[PDB]
Amino acid sequence: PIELLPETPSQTAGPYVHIGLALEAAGNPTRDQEIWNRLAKPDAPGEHILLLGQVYDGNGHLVRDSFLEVWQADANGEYQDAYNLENAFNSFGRTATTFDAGEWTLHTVKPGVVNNAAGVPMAPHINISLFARGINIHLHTRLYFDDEAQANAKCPVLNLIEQPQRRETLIAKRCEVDGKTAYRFDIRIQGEGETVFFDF
Amino acid sequence: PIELLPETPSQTAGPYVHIGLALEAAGNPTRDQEIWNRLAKPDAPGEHILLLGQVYDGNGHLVRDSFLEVWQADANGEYQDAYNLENAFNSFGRTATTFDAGEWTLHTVKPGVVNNAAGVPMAPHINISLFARGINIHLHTRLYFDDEAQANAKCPVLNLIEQPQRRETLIAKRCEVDGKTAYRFDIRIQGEGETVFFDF
Amino acid sequence: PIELLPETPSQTAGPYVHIGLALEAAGNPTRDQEIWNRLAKPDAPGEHILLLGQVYDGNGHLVRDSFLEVWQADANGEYQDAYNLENAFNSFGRTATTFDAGEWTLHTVKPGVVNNAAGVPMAPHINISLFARGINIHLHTRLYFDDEAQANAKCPVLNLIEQPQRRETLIAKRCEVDGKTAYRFDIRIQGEGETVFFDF
Amino acid sequence: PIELLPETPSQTAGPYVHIGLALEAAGNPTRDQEIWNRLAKPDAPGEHILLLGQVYDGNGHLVRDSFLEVWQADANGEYQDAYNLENAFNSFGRTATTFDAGEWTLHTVKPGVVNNAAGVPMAPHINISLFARGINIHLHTRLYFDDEAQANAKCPVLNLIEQPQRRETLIAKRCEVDGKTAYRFDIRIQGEGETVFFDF
Amino acid sequence: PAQDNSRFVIRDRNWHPKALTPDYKTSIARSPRQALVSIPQSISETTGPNFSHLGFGAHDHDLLLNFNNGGLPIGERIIVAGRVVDQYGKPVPNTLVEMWQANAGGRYRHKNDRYLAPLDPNFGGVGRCLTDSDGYYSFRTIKPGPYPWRNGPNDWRPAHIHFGISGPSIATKLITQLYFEGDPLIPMCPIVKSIANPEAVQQLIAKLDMNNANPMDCLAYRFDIVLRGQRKTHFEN
Amino acid sequence: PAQDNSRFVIRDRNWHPKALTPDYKTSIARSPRQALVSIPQSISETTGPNFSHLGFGAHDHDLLLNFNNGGLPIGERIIVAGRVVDQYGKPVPNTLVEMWQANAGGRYRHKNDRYLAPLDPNFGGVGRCLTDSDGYYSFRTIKPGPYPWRNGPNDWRPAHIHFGISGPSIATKLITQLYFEGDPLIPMCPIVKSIANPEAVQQLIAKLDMNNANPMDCLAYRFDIVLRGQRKTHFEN
Amino acid sequence: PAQDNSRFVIRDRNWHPKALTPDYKTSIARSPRQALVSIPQSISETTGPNFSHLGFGAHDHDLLLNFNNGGLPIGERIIVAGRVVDQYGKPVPNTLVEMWQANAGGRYRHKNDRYLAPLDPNFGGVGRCLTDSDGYYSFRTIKPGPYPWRNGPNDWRPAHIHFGISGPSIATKLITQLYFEGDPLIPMCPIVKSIANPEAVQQLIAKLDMNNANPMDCLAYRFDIVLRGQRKTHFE
Ligand SMILES: Oc1ccc(F)cc1O
Ligand SMILES: Oc1ccc(F)cc1O
Ligand SMILES: Oc1ccc(F)cc1O
Ligand SMILES: Oc1ccc(F)cc1O
Ligand SMILES: Oc1ccc(F)cc1O
Ligand SMILES: Oc1ccc(F)cc1O
Ligand SMILES: Oc1ccc(F)cc1O
Ligand SMILES: Oc1ccc(F)cc1O
Ligand SMILES: Oc1ccc(F)cc1O
Ligand SMILES: Oc1ccc(F)cc1O
Ligand SMILES: Oc1ccc(F)cc1O
Ligand SMILES: Oc1ccc(F)cc1O
Ligand SMILES: Oc1ccc(F)cc1O
Ligand SMILES: Oc1ccc(F)cc1O
Ligand SMILES: Oc1ccc(F)cc1O
Ligand SMILES: Oc1ccc(F)cc1O
Ligand SMILES: Oc1ccc(F)cc1O
Ligand SMILES: [Cl-]
Ligand SMILES: [Fe+3]
Ligand SMILES: [Fe+3]
Ligand SMILES: [Fe+3]
Ligand SMILES: [Fe+3]
Repeated sequence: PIELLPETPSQTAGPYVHIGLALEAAGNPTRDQEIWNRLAKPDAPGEHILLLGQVYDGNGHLVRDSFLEVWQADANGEYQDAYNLENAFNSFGRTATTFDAGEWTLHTVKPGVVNNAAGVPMAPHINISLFARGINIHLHTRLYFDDEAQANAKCPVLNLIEQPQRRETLIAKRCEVDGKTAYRFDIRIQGEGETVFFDF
Repeated sequence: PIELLPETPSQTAGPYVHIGLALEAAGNPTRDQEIWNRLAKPDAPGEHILLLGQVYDGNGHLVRDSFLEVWQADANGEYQDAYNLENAFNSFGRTATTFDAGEWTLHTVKPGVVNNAAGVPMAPHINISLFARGINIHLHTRLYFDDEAQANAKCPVLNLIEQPQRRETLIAKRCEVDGKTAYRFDIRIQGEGETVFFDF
Repeated sequence: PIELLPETPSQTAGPYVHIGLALEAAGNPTRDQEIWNRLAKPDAPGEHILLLGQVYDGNGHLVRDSFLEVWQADANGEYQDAYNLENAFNSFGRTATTFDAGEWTLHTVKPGVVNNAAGVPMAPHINISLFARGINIHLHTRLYFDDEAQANAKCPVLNLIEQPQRRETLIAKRCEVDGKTAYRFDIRIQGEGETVFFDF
Repeated sequence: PIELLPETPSQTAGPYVHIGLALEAAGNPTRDQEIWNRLAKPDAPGEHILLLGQVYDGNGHLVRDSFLEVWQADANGEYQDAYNLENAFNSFGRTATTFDAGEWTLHTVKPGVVNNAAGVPMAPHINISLFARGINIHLHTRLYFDDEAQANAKCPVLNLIEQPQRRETLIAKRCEVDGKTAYRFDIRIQGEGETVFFDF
Repeated sequence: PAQDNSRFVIRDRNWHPKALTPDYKTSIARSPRQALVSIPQSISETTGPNFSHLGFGAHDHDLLLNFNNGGLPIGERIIVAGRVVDQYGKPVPNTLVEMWQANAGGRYRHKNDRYLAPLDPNFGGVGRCLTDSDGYYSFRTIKPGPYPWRNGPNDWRPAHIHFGISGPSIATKLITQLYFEGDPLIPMCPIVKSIANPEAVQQLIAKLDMNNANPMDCLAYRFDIVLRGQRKTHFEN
Repeated sequence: PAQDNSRFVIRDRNWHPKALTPDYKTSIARSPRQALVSIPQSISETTGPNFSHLGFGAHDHDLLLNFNNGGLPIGERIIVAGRVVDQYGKPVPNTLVEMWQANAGGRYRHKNDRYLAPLDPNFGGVGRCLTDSDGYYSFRTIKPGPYPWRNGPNDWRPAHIHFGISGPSIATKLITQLYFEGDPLIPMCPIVKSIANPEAVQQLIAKLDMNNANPMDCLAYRFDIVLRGQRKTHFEN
Repeated sequence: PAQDNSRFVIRDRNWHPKALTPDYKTSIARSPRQALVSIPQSISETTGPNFSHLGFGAHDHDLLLNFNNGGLPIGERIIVAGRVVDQYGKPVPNTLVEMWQANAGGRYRHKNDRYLAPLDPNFGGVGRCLTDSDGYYSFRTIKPGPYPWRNGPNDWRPAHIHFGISGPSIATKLITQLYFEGDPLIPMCPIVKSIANPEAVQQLIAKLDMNNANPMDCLAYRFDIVLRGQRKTHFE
């Protein structure tokens, strides 16, 4: 058969990933422009939300050195790829778990609906890539919202997960964090309640 | 050493096993004569019983596409190998899980006692082979009966299972289905309560 | 792919073929029973006919050392494989060209119609195999009759010859030889008027 | 020495070439636009002519499944390469032998004179490529005109054919078809009168 | 009734595929995590059904004719034939061989197949027959197409026919798959590669068999099947 | 109008099949017995049609849709794609590629095909397209079946698609056939073996191309075509 | 207005390291035990951030100058350069390449690194740059030292630089590690050996590149990166 050039193989991001990609968390000085966890300035259109979560290993223990990259549509369901700290909204961001509590946070707006390649609407989602020491190739998942039940039930991506019990792992839980609308999204890498991870 | 011809290697029966071996269940027309799940004509000697069960994967989810082959003695402890739809009793049958409920059923008689090769009586049992999508080589097990406790405790095959807790996995539970004597035999392929599987 | 044992390869019958297969023509004594050119005794049912012919090479010259084997149905269209000099009719015979004139002769009856494997009637024919010095593997042909025009036109074997001009090469010419009904069938191995040869 | 990439090797066009390149002739529907045998609209400049011919194999039998491609200058000696069904004239066309009669036809104009690479005028000619079942690589030839004898005698391409007798094979015979000026160009692939075929 | 009169050579479970083969994703949750428990052969294991008295239809072995809805199936006409023998080389006569497959485009006639390649109105995809007195079986069918499946994001099964063979006992019963000589999908398939030993995979590849073809009609493939060796008991008790 | 602006590398007629290849029986009477006459390239040979202004239908390259009589064809859905280049490696843009083939069962939609395998009411078997500015072409089709033919008494063509390619001149025009990776019929075919050099035959074998497949939809094969090298004239006259 | 206008060749997850590679001990509890769920590509997967207008400092790619606290870092001065292409051999222009590494003695400037080799007051260990219009990137740095880690009882990472590459979409984003030609630690490392195919490991080994060296100044290493092949959609 036809064989292309092989892809460069992945390796773990390792325990000191933050020195390269999350400078503050390493205990180091930062540069003038950094890619981080506030996707929306206060003036961006849409419902402003806080997202937060913790990451668990197969023994139920916190992964305190996790690094997450996120990619989401704006409130109108359009992806904004022109990354610029001047923008009211960026579709891309990064966050990391703090070493004491293990919690990551993201400040963004709730994404609008985007259609899949066949023209079928997907439920509102945030695309997540998870990196960490011990993770040899990053894990892809999606964060959906528990207040979008009607949309979630019809999502052509959620419906590719064979078991409804497993679909539940991708639904973030609405709450309030010091007065602001928030959603909690825990990831369990392994074992009971294991989060669905995707290949594409 | 002496090497014989190698056996042809097994492969999974696959999700569409029914089109070859359970035609009705595939949604298809059947042929004049099919090998299926009623082992006993109404006037066959012995105690008429219904067997039923569900099959679970390692996540506790129903295996809705499993296919079972059974082999049992008749009520007089004789194996009837000359398969014929006109027989009062066939020692062989086939069944499959329904896709909705994941439940298989078998109509038969309680088998009589047969001796092992050393002349030691075995407890009444049905030999089962389990096939399915995801199962690369079929799994062998035995169904024994919870109302044969005295015989079960002395069975030379049950006694080869080192742990009593594991022996319990092979004991079907007497119950009633539409008022008729029945035994339920659930199979757990993996994990807690994993059913004993044999090699011979 | 699957490969069987290879067939023993052919070789030319060579110039002295008659010592083995045509003892009289070599100038040698014959044995008590020989296979030769009179397929029918006078009492055999059917139309008694003489067949004769000459064999030509690619330069138009007589092949004087040709050996022919023939196989034909009896008058009722049945092949008689039990060869016996006592029989009124044998389906099999041998002949050879004389070294001075180059002519072979056969005494037989006109064969009846036989159906091909699809049940379609073939025109009356004699199957011929031609051997000689210089012929590395024997050549297969058929002799049909010019007084069977209606049948010949419908023969499923003749119709596999793409060109009508080439079909004409297999039609023997009715004549009379000292008072008896005869047919002449010349074979041209090569060149102008080249006789159709078959593979099967 | 220097070796370039090898050319993809030719194969026979095969008996069913018409389904790809002569759709009507296969017995099939045609597409909106097809490349076929009318090179000139009625008002194209020059002398309108019909070309026709038959193709013979080495046994003198018609090749009923042959396919021809033609390339000729227009009346002013210009090659019109921008193929378009709306052109007054196309220098390119295709034709095929009818299966009944084995005859191909082309409607065109008499081509004007074009010079060879050394500036020497060539006699008026049509370039022909012949394809068919049994022809492993197409055969190139040229059709010249019998009423251009003075030009033909001086043609630097005809003069590369060593024997005058062979040059005669490339000269089409003026005739009339339904009262209209025509030239007949029969091709003999093999044997007596074998048509000259070119390599370039 | 059946008698315990023989023993069957122990299976090589490193020649067969293992249960847990994670590139075949569905195997992960459908494989045991405890060891198989070995038991001696008894009459329960060394006997099994014989199907000599099963009523076969005239066309049960001929998939060209056994789903006839007004015409012939579209696709590559083939005979699939071979011999069933045991590991000692002895023929296995009067044994049940069953087969099932997709149509020429890789579509199965099953309500759970969501591949959108069309059904063939004259093709069903099931056959059965009983080996003759010398161990030989024969089917006529069309060559199945490959088809895509939701394992990895671009996984395709090679063209294959599923087979089930009863043999003389429940100890010999086998389900397997036949693949076709030269198919470039074979080395890429995680189900094929559930078999760790490439020499074992070679045993599942049917060979083009020109000698068994019907000219101007159909090609042929040969697929021989080897069941566990059967021997008499000796020196027991 | 066209100009003489280039020369084309001379063909290797020992790489191509020779005319007389007697195992391919029809070649015996349809091969010349006189030598080809070599002639220098002139404008007559170094020019040819360009088909940029030919009107192509929307589905001309898509055999799944271009003979639509109520449904999809039955058979193995495939993309056949590749690049047309010359012997110097330069792409051949805006060139006509035509193809024709049998259906999934080896039946051609032609009144002279007497093979009794059925026609597919939704399959025609013809496509065309024009290479893009970088030399690439693409068709979508079903994989054709092998089929039997009256050469020897049990001869079968491997699965194949016939191709015609115009190129920049009548000197470059080529008809050939594409065969499929691994097909065991390839080494057995007297038409394939009209090509004496096995390395040349390898150039006609399309390779499975998983990177170009559409998951859950269709497979893909790659077939690159090399036409005669084109160079500028130099030092002439 | 990011548009879905391409597809990315499916990853070979037998070329990449598998998740569960137990000799790399931390992978045991941080690897899934359920299969990944395959999904078709949509605009969500086939788009991603473009960093053309991220504001890069003058020395962001130069680790010899970007942590200047009174002088030059101690260690082997090297240029690390290469081309980012996709599997079809097409350059990947204007893409973000980030890197991080230990100092010459194997010490990271991170609060969690308890290896007792000293920090270098003039070395930070982070760089970034955008590939040029032809897919090329270049950094200047010092060669990192190997360092010991608590896996087995005497395990040492080969000298390495961590790399992150964005590429045209979230489907192409990759984190990997660069190793150095000839380092005898490479075949002994359980992280390297998370990659089962030794030919894949070879793709991570940077080659000494004397042609790119500055005489009397610094050596150079070449590290080319291959991202997933990108093609246009067809027949969808
Ligand atoms: O279809 C579903 C989607 C999300 C979920 F949590 C459960 C479902 O059954
Ligand atoms: O010997 C036993 C047999 C069956 C069972 F369930 C438990 C036992 O201890
Ligand atoms: O069909 C034919 C049969 C015999 C013959 F001589 C000529 C024919 O055209
Ligand atoms: O020079 C010639 C040209 C054409 C032809 F037919 C004969 C010739 O001698
Ligand atoms: O428990 C198990 C774990 C891994 C394996 F390969 C087989 C097992 O039975
Ligand atoms: O006594 C036995 C116990 C277990 C086994 F697998 C074989 C035996 O012969
Ligand atoms: O007694 C036996 C002999 C051979 C064998 F394979 C199994 C047995 O239980
Ligand atoms: O998406 C498709 C996949 C296979 C097929 F036959 C038709 C389709 O529309
Ligand atoms: O286990 C295997 C089996 C067949 C093959 F081609 C490759 C494998 O790795
Ligand atoms: O006349 C010929 C004879 C044999 C051959 F191979 C080629 C010829 O041109
Ligand atoms: O003058 C020529 C004559 C014949 C040929 F093939 C090439 C030439 O250049
Ligand atoms: O002048 C020429 C140069 C090269 C070539 F291949 C043919 C020619 O006629
Ligand atoms: O003889 C036959 C050959 C091929 C076919 F499809 C049908 C037939 O009846
Ligand atoms: O000429 C040949 C070409 C291909 C092949 F496989 C065998 C041959 O003899
Ligand atoms: O559950 C698993 C078990 C073993 C393995 F290699 C991968 C798995 O996902
Ligand atoms: O329909 C699909 C489902 C899963 C996948 F990975 C790809 C598909 O095209
Ligand atoms: O439509 C697709 C095409 C190629 C691919 F790799 C993934 C897709 O979802
Ligand atoms: Cl410091
Ligand atoms: Fe590190
Ligand atoms: Fe299947
Ligand atoms: Fe001799
Ligand atoms: Fe063909």
